[PDB]
Amino acid sequence: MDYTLTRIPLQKQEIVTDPLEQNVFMGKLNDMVNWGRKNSIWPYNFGLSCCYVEMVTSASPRQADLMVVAGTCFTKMAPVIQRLYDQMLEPKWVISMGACANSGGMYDIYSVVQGVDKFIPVDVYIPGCPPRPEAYMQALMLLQESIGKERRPLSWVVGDQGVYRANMQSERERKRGERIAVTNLRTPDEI
Amino acid sequence: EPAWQTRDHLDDPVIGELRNRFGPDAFTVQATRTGVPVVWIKREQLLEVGDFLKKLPKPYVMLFDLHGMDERLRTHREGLPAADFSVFYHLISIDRNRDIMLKVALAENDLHVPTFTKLFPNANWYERETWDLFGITFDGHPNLRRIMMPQTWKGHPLRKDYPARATEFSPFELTKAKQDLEMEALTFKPEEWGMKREDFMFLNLGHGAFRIVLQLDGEEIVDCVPDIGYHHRGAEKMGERQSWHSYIPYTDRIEYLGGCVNEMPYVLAVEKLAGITVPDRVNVIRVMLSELFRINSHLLYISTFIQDVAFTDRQKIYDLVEAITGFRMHPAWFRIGGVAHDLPRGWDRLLREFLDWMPKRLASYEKAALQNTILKGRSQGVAAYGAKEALEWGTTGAGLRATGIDFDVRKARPYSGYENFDFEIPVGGGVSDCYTRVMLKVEELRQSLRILEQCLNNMPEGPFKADHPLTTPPPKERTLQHIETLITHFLQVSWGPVMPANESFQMIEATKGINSYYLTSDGSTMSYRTRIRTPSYAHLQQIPAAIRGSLVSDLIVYLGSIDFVMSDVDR
Amino acid sequence: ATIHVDGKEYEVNGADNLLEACLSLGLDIPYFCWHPALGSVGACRQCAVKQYQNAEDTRGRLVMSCMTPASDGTFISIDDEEAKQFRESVVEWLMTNHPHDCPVCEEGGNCHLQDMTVMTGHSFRRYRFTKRTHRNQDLGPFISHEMNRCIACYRCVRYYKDYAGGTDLGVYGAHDNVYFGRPEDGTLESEFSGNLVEICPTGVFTDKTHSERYNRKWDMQFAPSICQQCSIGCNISPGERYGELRRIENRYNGTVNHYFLCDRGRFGYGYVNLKDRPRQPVQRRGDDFITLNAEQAMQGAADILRQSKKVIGIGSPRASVESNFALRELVGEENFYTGIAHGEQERLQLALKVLREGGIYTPALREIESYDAVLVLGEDVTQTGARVALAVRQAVKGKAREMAAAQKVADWQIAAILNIGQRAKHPLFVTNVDDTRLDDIAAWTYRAPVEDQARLGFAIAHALDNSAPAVDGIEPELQSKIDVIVQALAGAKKPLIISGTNAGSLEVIQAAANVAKALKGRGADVGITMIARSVNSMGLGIMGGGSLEEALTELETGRADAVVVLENDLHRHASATRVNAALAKAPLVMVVDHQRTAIMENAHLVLSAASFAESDGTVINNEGRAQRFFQVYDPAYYDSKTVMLESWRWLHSLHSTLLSREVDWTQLDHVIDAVVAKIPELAGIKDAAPDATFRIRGQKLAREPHRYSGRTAMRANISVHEPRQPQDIDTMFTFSMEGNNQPTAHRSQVPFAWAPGWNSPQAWNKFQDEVGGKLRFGDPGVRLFETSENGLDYFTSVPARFQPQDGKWRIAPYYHLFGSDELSQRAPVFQSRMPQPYIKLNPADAAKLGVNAGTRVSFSYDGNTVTLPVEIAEGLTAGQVGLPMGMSGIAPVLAGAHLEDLKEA
Amino acid sequence: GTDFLTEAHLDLPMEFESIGKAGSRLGTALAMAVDHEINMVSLVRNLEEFFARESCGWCTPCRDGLPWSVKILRALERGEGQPGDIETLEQLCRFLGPGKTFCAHAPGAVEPLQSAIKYFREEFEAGIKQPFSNTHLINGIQPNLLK
Amino acid sequence: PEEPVYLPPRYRGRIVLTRDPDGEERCVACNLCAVACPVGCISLQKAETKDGRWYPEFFRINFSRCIFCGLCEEACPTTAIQLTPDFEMGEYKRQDLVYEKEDLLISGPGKYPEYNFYRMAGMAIDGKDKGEAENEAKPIDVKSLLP
Ligand code: SF4
Ligand code: SF4
Ligand code: SF4
Ligand code: SF4
Ligand code: SF4
Ligand code: SF4
Ligand code: SF4
Ligand code: FES
Ligand SMILES: [Ca+2]
Repeated sequence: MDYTLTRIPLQKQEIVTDPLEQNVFMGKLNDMVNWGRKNSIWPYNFGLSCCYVEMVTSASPRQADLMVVAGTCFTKMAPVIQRLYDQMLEPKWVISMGACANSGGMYDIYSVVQGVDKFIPVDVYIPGCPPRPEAYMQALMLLQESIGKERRPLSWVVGDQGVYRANMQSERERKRGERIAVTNLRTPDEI
Repeated sequence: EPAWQTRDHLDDPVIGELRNRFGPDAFTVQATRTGVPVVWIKREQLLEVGDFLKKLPKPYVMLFDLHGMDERLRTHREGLPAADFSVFYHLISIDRNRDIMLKVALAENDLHVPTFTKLFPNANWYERETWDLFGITFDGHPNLRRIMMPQTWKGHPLRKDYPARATEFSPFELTKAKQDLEMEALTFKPEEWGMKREDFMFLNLGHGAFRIVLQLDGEEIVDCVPDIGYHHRGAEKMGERQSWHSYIPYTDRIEYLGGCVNEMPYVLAVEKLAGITVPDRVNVIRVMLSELFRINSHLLYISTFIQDVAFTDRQKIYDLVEAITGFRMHPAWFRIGGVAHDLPRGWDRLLREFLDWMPKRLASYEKAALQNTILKGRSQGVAAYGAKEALEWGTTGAGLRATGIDFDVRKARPYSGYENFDFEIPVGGGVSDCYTRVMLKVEELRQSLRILEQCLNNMPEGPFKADHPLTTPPPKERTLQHIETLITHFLQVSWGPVMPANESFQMIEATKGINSYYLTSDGSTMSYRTRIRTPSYAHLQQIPAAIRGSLVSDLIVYLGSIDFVMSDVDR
Repeated sequence: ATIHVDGKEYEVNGADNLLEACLSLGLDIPYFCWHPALGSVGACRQCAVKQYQNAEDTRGRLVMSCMTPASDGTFISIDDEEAKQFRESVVEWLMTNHPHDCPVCEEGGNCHLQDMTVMTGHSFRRYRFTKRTHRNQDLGPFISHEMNRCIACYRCVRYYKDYAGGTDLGVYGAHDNVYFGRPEDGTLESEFSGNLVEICPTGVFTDKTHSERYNRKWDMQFAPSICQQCSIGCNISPGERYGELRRIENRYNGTVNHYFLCDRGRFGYGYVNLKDRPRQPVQRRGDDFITLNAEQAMQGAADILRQSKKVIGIGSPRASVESNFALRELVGEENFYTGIAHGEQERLQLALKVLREGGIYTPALREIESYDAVLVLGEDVTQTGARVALAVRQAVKGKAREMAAAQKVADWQIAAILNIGQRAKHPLFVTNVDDTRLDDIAAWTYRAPVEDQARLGFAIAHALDNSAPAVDGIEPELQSKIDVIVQALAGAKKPLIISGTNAGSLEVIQAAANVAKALKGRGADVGITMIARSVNSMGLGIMGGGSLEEALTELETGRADAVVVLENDLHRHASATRVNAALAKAPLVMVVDHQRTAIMENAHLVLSAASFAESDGTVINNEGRAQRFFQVYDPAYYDSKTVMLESWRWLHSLHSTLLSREVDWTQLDHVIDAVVAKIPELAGIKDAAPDATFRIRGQKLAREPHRYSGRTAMRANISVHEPRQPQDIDTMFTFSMEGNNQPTAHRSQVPFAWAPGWNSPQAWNKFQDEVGGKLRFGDPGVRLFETSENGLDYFTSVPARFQPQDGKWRIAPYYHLFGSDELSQRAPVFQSRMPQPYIKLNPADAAKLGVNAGTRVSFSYDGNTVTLPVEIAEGLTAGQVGLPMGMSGIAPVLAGAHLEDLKEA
Repeated sequence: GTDFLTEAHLDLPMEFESIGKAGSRLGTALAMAVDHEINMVSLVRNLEEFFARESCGWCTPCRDGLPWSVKILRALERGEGQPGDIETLEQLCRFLGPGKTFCAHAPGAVEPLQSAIKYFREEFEAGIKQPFSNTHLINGIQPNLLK
Repeated sequence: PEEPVYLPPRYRGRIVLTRDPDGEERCVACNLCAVACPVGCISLQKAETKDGRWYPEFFRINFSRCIFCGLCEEACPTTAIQLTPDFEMGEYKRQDLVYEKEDLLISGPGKYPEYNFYRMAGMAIDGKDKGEAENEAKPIDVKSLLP
């Protein structure tokens, strides 16, 4: 599969192939780096209104290399979100909980930013008013797969200084067979 | 006579007292469906009318609400003064167990009202919110600024000409705000915040998340203005946008821990507007779900207050809520007919399993809360106020009954068949201490368990939707196999239920205090005005009145002891 | 007169109906069989209230609001127990046998039965027995038929027969198996059958053109616009969704187009959603058709126009006043040519002379119905602009109305009026080259050549006033009918004279002006109306300029090397070969248009202009009033690569780039100021609508309803990020629902009628001060014309008789409603409605040629022998041949021309 | 067209006003006799069938209330009567009186129904046997069963 | 994550489009679900089968905007749009969260198995002539000999 390269929201992205198909020691060492980043993921759960309390039932910044934006994107708190995003250190990943972080999410009104997609890049989205903790966990597995298939610069001195994000197959196309092949459901008149 | 009838309330003795004091003229009595006497007072008589109400033999001691309204687009105004804008003050007398409303008319050219903070000190945040959302200025008001929106905001959001849409997101404005946040402590001017200008150190101290500025004499704290509006969702302005039926999730999302409790007052006020008298089964279902979510909120509050000095209970309540309704947190299940669906064929088993296992959990909770001498010592004597700082600063939650004031909405103004359920409310004695508030909420949790047991015992087997033609939506099977029901479902889903132009008000004992909805209809399918009075607004306004002379640790212990929610505060 | 409703005093009219008096006060009484324009009957019993005798009365009596007079001293009650439960029972009876197919119905949120079922508060059903069904009929390409939805309130048959005069619809059957339709399957041949879509309160008669590509009423983005299909300028509400215009509804205006459109304007909107329309600026080099954006197109076009030695602009009678003026500023006044033929422009100029200099009042469309004797000279009114013909039908029924008023029966009960009438008709005298659709109600029809109709008019004017020039050669068998017309028009209190430029002769206009002047001389209240060809031909004539022939001569002479053709096909107004040669000789051809015309091939630059759905502009009616049309939607909202700008915007930015080497995307009000400052006779066009900085209580007016659905998923198939709403800086409208459409709002222009509890087209009655009258807070569009103090002179030029000549044939126009408009033929739904391309011959002429009907004949014009099938015309005259103008290959300027070599093919 | 009278009204003179005060009218003064062996339900069913199928199709209440009376009376004939049919017939009679309809066909139609309900009510009660069921199950939707 | 979590049948999760027992799609392409949506995250367009029934030409739902509150399922008069107990959603790109018609229409009847709307509608349908719906009579001809 093919990747997008980001190199030094308004920047340009181009869709190229991975540089590992062009050395054999670099291939396994990059695999070990991606494995280490995938297995040990430290989250920074941002404290917002009513998705943050939902994932409570499921640390300080700059040691957590991952931000989970939970609640509604208020215009007063959006600079706080971006500032806390630039606090964290590369590599960093973003998981959006709820419709309010993906989009405006039932609030298309003056005081709500239409998602954090307007100002920070998001790696994984989760749809819907408050998602279950199992949905957050499955998003963690999906992002672990995305991190495990990546090509980041191993050092800032020697090597290609560009980040390669993989074009994953979308979950609606992958799970299309098991979703369309659903015949019957339980009636809502029982428990 | 039905309880939803449009009454004028001239038989109220307060109207006779006003006629004896200020003459039969100079104020206009309006006949609404709010259930309270509404009088239009002229602007220059407002201060002396409020002073007269404050010096009655049983005076109106609490300012329940204070907010504006844009009368420019209101077509159905009969028996009303010529007003471009209006400001309504809702006042509660507990000794009379009554309440009055005071409406002041305003023109476009002079949107100036005399201030009300010299009479009721909780009017500060209400007048700031009126100046923020409307264009109404208050004369003689300290630090009159925007409280929900930042100071670099041009228009007034709740005005009718203001578009209720998210504009294009420019990163340049967000970079201005980021640079302002970087230099907020450097260019801090303590004159816009209403502060006294060498020990005094100014810092921004970042349930919800909100900033609270603090003035330090060393560690001891002398002044504080809690900066709110960071969780402003525009629930009222969206109430002017959504129909009567589509606004139910927005009523769920103001207070997420309450949920169904918070969609209760909107539904009851909408039924008052439509003239719908729901059957007794609907009332019992409403009572059961409201006490279920109240148990959720009280358990979470007790667990949060006890953690710093719970999982299975809330999960079992959420499983029961998922069985009765859709997903667990925001049910969106109360309709204008009263509920979305009927109860399933297994709720007896789940409710009985929940009710046969929680009393020993209550015994464990009381054994824990009675024996923690460290928590009792840390929570004793902190933020002490008896009935006077709680009768004037709003404070309608468990603190009001912790002062000894016997005023519960479920008993004083019963709703949804709460008179049929036997429960003795708890009241504290004297000081409204934090530990007394927590014990009061423990006893409220026990009473809610008793109410749930009563609901499980005697559930009527009537209809789950009323027979009124304005029940939105109509019953689903009749919609699917009858054509008139299809007509009503079509026109109540597509355009919205057409409700006559009246004014309704529902006052509800919420999970944390008294939540009220005030709905003004212009005869259309939307709401011309939606006002949501919240307890946590007045609970957050009283921190400067209580924690002047305490430390930061005492301040945050009091903040944890307050059951406030930031999204509940900022709507 | 005063009435008492629910113990409340009200001051209403005493000469009108009680239902309309109560609805004029903002009170809500349900009704099905009553229409403000159709009178009142008792086909339903829905308007029942309880009437008392005196002030103190308890029992009352259930009466009908639409059948009780609103006299002085009535005491009625609307919302008592008995009347409310009886109206609930009536809607229960109507909905007893009603199909359970509302979500799959075309009406949906536009249905009056839904609103009156909700209003009566009837939701529960206790009828457990079987329903009633009917078979459907094929009513043609425009009207879908679903008879099961019917409630038998008889409004369709009453409109179609009494009002429209049609002979297709009718009531069949009996007690409960009643039927409303045609006796067979076939197309409704009346020109006003499209009004049955909104006349029917149910989903029986629905829009087939809106049945295809259907959306609900709340999903429609509406705008107030003017119909661009002919010169009557009926006020319409086009509504779109997903970037294509979907349905044109009626827009109320109590001065022009109150309640009813015609079929051409109702179903000729299919040309604006064609997929072959120009969406981007396209420039050719050699054989390469590359695509530019707006700025590169303006820069390149300004460069080539700067390097040219002389520029000429060819305007169109279909473009707005702003667009034609923008062309008039892009090119010089000394070289600016109106894109019409010299004879047609001369006819237009003399018609304008009669309008604004004849000293005689020209009536609007609503007040045509008040005249007492109508003389139509030369015009096929029912086929060119049919709304004037419908008003003529109403004016004819005015005599039965007068006879009823003489017997002191109220005017709102039309059954007694038609009973008293019994074919008592006001004098209608129509003249045409063949039969018309008004011949069933006309007192006389004159089938004659056009010069003979002109001589008939001159004879009428001479016999009405001896100062008029006389006519020699009038036969006594025709002189008797001349005298009949003279005594019919002389005894009329308000005579009306109708003519137009479509007659193809100057002398018909001259004779109509002479008849009007002769009637004005004897103190009559005579009015004159002239039916022009296109929507803004009168505005182009007021603006003025040279003919298309002068532009063509400037092209092949070589004096001008750059031509800018604004929205003109150029084959309708001149011969195709000459236009093609002149455009091929031109070194630079620019075509600013929104329709893929024939001249866009070998056109050096094509600017993708905007139609009425995508542009803002001003158009002048045939009566002379200047209304304005608003943009419905942003074309760049979906597939934003297209720019699709306004024509005046394109020409103004091209002029700015020509002068100062920079673009200037100007505003509509700036162009309006430029028109009213440069042209003094067009100064009234800043009075039709206010500026873009006009707000009702600080907010704009919404193009779409408050229940506009799917905002966050409308564009989600191409971008999940919701774009910003389109900013309308030109006008008083916002492209979102965040506006104002309140009925009690100080404005004249309404995008769409919606009231709470009134979701049907019968919500227009909430937007008027009195129902069935003028719109509240005035009417859109100002008259712009004042009657002159003195009239014109008697036109002495009387033409001779039409003598047939061997080897030559005089061409007579026919002007079909569905096929004689340039923008109507491009609609895909009209192509099944237009007749096959034909040619009419006399029986004597066909016998002389030896050709039988139905077979091909060949005729040569401009050196091109074309073969058309013949058909026999009984009403045609010898020595003439008949053609349908406006069709493909048959120009409208072919009327009055000669023809050669009619040989059998 | 007129309405039924009992044996006690047989002694009144056949006049307009004398039969007018007896809750009836003279009509065409051609008396119609019904014996004990004939069910009133079937006779009024035939009356309503004639008035339903022989009415014109102009105005709503006659058009859509006389077939409803026909169907109710057929259900009463076959013993398939449901609770709420006699009250429906009484409301139908009250809403089909003079002035409520366009012409006087419907009052003369519903006068026999009025007299049959007023006098021979017990046979109309005996025509109701099976309970009210207008709606059927959807099997996935809980019905709004009211008490 | 190993043990599956039990969810009740009345759970508001992933939105599906539902077929009837006959096999076609239940959706008649109205706009009740699109307008009952408070967020406005349902878009569709009606196309018509050449003989009879309506269907959605497309049916897209922006799940980045949807709050799973169930007003569209409640507002469907055909039981076409339903909210499954499946919640395992969450994707990498927001643009791929817009589920088209092929991502929603399942191959069987869901929470309301036996219901069919077209058996109640009175329109001419492929396999359903006029007067073939429930509680619906055969069409008597306008020219029929009976009175
Ligand atoms: S998606 Fe729902 S629970 Fe989550 S932040 Fe938004 S409103 Fe709150
Ligand atoms: S077809 Fe329509 S307009 Fe005609 S009688 Fe029936 S409901 Fe009325
Ligand atoms: S015409 Fe009206 S009531 Fe009849 S099926 Fe259509 S929407 Fe429903
Ligand atoms: S009469 Fe002319 S302007 Fe009016 S709708 Fe018809 S074509 Fe349009
Ligand atoms: S009451 Fe008379 S007018 Fe009305 S439908 Fe019956 S027979 Fe016709
Ligand atoms: S569940 Fe609610 S938010 Fe989601 S599509 Fe349906 S109506 Fe809209
Ligand atoms: S899913 Fe249901 S409500 Fe939505 S368009 Fe289809 S049939 Fe109508
Ligand atoms: S509106 Fe039909 S009876 Fe009056
Ligand atoms: Ca524009």
